Amino acid sequence: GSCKYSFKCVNSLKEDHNQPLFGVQFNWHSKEGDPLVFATVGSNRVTLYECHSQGEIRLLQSYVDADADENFYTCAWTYDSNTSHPLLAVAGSRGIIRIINPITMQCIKHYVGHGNAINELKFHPRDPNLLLSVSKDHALRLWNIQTDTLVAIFGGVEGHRDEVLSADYDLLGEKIMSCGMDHSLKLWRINSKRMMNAIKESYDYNPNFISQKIHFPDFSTRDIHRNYVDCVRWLGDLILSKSCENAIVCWKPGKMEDDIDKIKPSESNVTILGRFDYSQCDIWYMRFSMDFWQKMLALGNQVGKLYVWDLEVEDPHKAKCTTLTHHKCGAAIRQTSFSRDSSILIAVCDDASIWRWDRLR
Amino acid sequence: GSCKYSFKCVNSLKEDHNQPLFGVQFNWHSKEGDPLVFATVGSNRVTLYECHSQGEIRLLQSYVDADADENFYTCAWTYDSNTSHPLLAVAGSRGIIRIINPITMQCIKHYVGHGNAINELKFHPRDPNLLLSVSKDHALRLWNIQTDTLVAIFGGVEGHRDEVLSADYDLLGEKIMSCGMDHSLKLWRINSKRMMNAIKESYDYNPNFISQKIHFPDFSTRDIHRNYVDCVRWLGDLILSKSCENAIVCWKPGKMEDDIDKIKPSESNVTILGRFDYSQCDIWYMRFSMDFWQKMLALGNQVGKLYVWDLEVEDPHKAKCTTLTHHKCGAAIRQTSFSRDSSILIAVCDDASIWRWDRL
Amino acid sequence: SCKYSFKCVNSLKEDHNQPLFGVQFNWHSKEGDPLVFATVGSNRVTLYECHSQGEIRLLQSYVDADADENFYTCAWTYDSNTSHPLLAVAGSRGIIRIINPITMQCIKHYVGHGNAINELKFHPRDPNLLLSVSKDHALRLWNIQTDTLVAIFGGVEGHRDEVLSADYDLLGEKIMSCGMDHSLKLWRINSKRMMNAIKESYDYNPFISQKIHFPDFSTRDIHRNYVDCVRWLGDLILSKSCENAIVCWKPGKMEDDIDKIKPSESNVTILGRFDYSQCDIWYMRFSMDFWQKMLALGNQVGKLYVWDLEVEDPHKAKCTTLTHHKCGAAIRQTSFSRDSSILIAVCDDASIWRWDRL
Amino acid sequence: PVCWRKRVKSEYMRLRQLKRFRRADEVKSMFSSNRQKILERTEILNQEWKQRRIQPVHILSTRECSVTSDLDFPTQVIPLKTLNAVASVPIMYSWSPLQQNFGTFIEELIKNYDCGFINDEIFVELVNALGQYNSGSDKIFEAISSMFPDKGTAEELKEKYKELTE
Amino acid sequence: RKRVKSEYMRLRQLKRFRRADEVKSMFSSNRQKILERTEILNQEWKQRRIQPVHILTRECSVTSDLDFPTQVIPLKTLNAVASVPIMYSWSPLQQNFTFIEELIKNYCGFINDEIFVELVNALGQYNSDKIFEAISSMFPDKGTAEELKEKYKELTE
Amino acid sequence: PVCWRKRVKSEYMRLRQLKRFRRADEVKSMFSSNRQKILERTEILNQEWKQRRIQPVHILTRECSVTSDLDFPTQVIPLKTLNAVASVPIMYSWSPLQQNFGTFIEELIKNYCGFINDEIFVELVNALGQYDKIFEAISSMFPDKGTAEELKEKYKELTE
Repeated sequence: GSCKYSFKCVNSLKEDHNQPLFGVQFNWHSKEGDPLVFATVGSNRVTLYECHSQGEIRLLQSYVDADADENFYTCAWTYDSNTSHPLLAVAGSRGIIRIINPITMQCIKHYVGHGNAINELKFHPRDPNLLLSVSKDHALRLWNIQTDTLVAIFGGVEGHRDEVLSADYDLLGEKIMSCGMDHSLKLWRINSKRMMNAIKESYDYNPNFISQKIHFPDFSTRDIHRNYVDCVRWLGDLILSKSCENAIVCWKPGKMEDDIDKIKPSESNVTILGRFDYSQCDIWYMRFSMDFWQKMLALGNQVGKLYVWDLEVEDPHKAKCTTLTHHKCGAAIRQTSFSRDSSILIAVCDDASIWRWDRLR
Repeated sequence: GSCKYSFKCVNSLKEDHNQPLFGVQFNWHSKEGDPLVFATVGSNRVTLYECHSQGEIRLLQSYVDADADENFYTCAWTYDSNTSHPLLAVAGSRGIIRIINPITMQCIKHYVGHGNAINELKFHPRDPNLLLSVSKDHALRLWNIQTDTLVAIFGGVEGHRDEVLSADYDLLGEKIMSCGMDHSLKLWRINSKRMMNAIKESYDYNPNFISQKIHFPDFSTRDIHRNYVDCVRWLGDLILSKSCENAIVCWKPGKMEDDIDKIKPSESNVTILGRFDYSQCDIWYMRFSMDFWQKMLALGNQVGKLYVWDLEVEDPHKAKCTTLTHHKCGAAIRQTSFSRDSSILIAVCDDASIWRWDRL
Repeated sequence: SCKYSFKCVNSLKEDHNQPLFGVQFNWHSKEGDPLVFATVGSNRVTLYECHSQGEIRLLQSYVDADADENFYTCAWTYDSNTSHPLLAVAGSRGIIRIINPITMQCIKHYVGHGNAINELKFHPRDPNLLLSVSKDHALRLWNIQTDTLVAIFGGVEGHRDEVLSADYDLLGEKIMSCGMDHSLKLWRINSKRMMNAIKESYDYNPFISQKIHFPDFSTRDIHRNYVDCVRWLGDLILSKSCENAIVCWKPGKMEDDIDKIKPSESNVTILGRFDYSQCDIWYMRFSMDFWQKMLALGNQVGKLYVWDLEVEDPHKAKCTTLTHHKCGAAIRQTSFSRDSSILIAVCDDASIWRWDRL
Repeated sequence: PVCWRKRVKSEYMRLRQLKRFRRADEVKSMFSSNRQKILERTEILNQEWKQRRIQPVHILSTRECSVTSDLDFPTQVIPLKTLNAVASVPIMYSWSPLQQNFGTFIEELIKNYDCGFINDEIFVELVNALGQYNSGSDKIFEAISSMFPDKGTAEELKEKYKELTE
Repeated sequence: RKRVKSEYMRLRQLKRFRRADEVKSMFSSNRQKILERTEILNQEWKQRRIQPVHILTRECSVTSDLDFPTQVIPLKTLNAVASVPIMYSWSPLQQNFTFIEELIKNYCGFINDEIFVELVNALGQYNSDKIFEAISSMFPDKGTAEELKEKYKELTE
Repeated sequence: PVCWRKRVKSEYMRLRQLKRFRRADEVKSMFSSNRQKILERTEILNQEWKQRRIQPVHILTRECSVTSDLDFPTQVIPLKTLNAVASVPIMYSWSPLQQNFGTFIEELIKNYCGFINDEIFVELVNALGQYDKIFEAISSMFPDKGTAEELKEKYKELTE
């Protein structure tokens, strides 16, 4: 039946470059009482905004890459444990990771390892120094940004056979699920003793380091989608993933009864629980999102419509979303982001516009 | 020489698919006092709207074809003699006809058989069960949607030699004029004894059926336009038809003195009365409209402007038209539709936008 | 900051939905008469009158009979015999038309050129002298009083590709052209050869056209791609290209006088650069006001940059950015009114934007 | 000389202008006689419409659709009814000088297909559930084979039921 | 060796400062050259009294985003520009070189037999062999003068 | 005849809907079991978040603008340019025996013969005359002008 979350559009902005904005991330690390700030990435630009009452969106900071042919695709927030400074990582076509310190307004760290473009960046949910990058070069990479070392390279003989498009840690940060253009979804456990020893020795390194080459994932499947898989996220111990077939598939490794932590790498079974159906999202690199509490699912389509599903109902795959639409919003929505308290939902588009949707209570 | 009709833009809608809307048709069968409703076709979607006071357009019903690759090009209203239900026929790129019943909200009939896509649907002005479908296969076909039979196929050795883009019955439903991509305009009479007996045997049919192929039209001409003809309508015993040359030509078969019903098929003469001139409408598949009383003629151009002519003036071909424009209306207008009382004029565009013009 | 600030008081849209390439205020208006400007786009010429409260009144508009014609530029002048204003327009098919807005008729045609005309300029001192720069690598100077072609600038050492722009100096003694061969070229028209050609252009009565093969200065070391706009800044040169900068330069060394520069001159001096962004597409022209105190250029995403040319270090000074949420089309040309009160911008979507100085 | 050539232009322009006037007068009467026919014929159509009383279209009640408006009017959302797919008829044609040559339940199986349409567990439950009706016991297996031919013929399903029940 | 590094940046800032001052005074000298010559043009402009432009079936429209209403004015069509029908010959010895227009605009087919006889009869009201030479001079496609004269005699009977 | 296939159609869909019910029940239970894992683990991360005190972000030659469709005015702030990243040049050689592989000259190439005039070359040597050893400094910093004693052949020639 009807979904319970309702939103009102209270503002819409437009950046002066008129190039597609691919990514948008709210800073979930801000303390209670500080204003909600989010970042957008598109073209060779990084922009930071501050949300206020009555739909007001204050523009705080903007950055340009010296390289005009740089094209940022994604970003991810984190913090410095020693200095309590928020940090923002950005990356894109040139395959270079940049860490920007909005407090000092400097760019503090560059990482230039990958063989090609970076498609997604994700920070470990328990260790703010461990940064995961998925790339066009068929591999994933786990960086320690406090020691400036590369902990592991997730790829090789049984890794992805084409571009890696997305990945996501589980809630407690024990395992990673990746996907890409080889139709596959692969599981990499980072709570194995090899990985656990690699992380700590990466912390113990000081110059007078070799990274751990993980060839075999702890699970793999091509049997969820029939095309490229361009976005994956964990839903507890189940998986949400999507392709160009106008559906988000909710599945789990193995048969219905199987524990995620006892799935052996040999597992040839998967179980489809259901599909979140929608329409007009068949172009590539359109990413869905969830709020912190993983109670809402948001996805934009290629003609400016914004779908929000309630994830807490008994049959989320059988319940209607609420479509958020505006007469002046017609450009493809590349990514959305909820504030930590789910009060605000921001959507960025291919025409460099920004749309603020405020939850009605 | 201003045009006496003037309109005000009172609403502008936009469907969520952002695909070109190719057809719009008011339901003229609605009885007096009932609200004015209209239908739009575009993408694989069909949508019924209701017009209300102060420019409000209520969204009533909407349908999607299960086939994701279907693209409806045209629609047409009719009614059921027995149940008094209005019916809506839709068709497009996949060459199938659907009859949708908005009272029960279900698709009650499929008609599959055309060689290819259907570019226009038209219903007989006296018989609600007689449906005309013109297609990419160079032919026209007349269906009896009561007994579900194909009455006749118009085309063949002297039919159209390329796609058929439009057709129209005369006011009393005695003849059909069709046009297409072969530069031709052909007249098919259905009040001949051969056709009237085909319509009768279609009705007296019960399975417990041969359709007649008409190879020769009762008139044909290529000497009106120099390119494809993409819209034709009757104006009494006269004909209005247009092409990409930015004019609607008003003409008639034979010479000036010749009666329409005495024209015999060998006629090599035509007579151009005048032309309704406009600008910036040189793309293909742009269709002009008329109200029920045939007092107004409306056509939209490819950059959002909407021309309206008063057909009842002394010199209709030499008279200024009313140009309806709006600052935020810049998409090609594919089709227009007057309400039966001609109080409202609806235009649908290539960006899935719907524009409401109320007369003053 | 920058000293001049503007307010967007109106936004129009012509019904053809075709790129408007040129806009020119009529600076020949006498003091007191309302400010009038003209636009060119598709096969259309349109004239407007600016008023109070942001109002812009539509006065006249013309369609070329030829549907394949595409006007690129226009230029105002006057008939000193009748003091009627005149507007010259040209474009894709390379024909110059002279429109009389008082008699609302096209009075003169000139069909000399080989291909399209990219820019039209009138002599600042002699209203009858019209300069056309064209796709056939040449500049032509016409005398529209006696309908004679005075000179053809180009040939053995002219431009080796399309000429995209040119400009008279303030007093009208010399011409500076630029084009797709990467090069800017100086053509002195105060030469005694050219002076005698202009005099006999008037003395002719029922013709000898002078072919100037060599310029009086040439450089290809300012920009590394097509130069698509050039304007004099006194004795200095302003010229841009697809590298997102208007470069202010001068022929010779720093102390070298412009009127002593020999054709042999192998040096140039680049004083500074007006830097902007997102203007790398071709045929985007910049403008100045009559008093040459402001510099305006629109970009391909709807933003309009205005510079103060009178400050200490203009090349190092910040500019005023005029941006509107509904303006995202490429601005093809701007135009100040004579008193610099109004700045008009035309865009690839047939839109017109009025900016009023505060 | 030149003077006759100017009167030729004079008299020709006059003769054509007269014939323009002649035909202009013709189409004016063509339009006026024609509108009288439109007037009477549309009145016939209208008098027939005033006899009928066709019912009005109503909005009478997981995919939806939305329509937005530039004006004061709110966004409208209504459910999207899906039109039933049209059946492709599998025509096959044979040609030879001598001759020429040419329900609900099986499409039920095809579209909610998530062994051969029926598995061993449901097959045994089906055989057992059908023993109530009826002494052949073969008529059951012949019918199950008739509707599920992919699982086997009648004698095959009988053998498999005995295998699975041992 | 780090004083070569700072003696160099010492010296290049010395010449960066000197050239910065050079263009500073270049712009200043140039500005007054602008100031003198623009007022030479402006005082020539004040001596002139140029007339103002005023408001004038094909129409045109200009819409506005703001509360100003749509404007409609007619669209004057500029007269068609004549394509000159050129010809050029070459030799080592040498190199050689309105009524008709609207006849073609309004279009054997030019003048038909019925209006041809009306044209001859009309011209005969002025006074006939000069008449046929004038007609063929105007309509050469219909035939030469003698052809036209028996063309008329054939149709008269 | 036709009655038997009537019976198996009804009995089949009876048994088929019973097993769709059963699988619908299992996915229902899977979601609700999974939901308590989400609830438990998201509050672990939420309690960890309440312990930290992260600083807030604050506002600001090239500028950027952000316009709004609504009544909010246009916002302008300066654009900070990010320092370029250097992908170092890597020359790698392979043998079945082997495998082979400060700021001032970066600034030297940016503000741009030999990188140094002869008018500033001799102004540089006399600037350092204040303080053979002199010209091995200049040539290692400015190699293109020549070697160390090409550079005092250099200075002897323009001095005279």
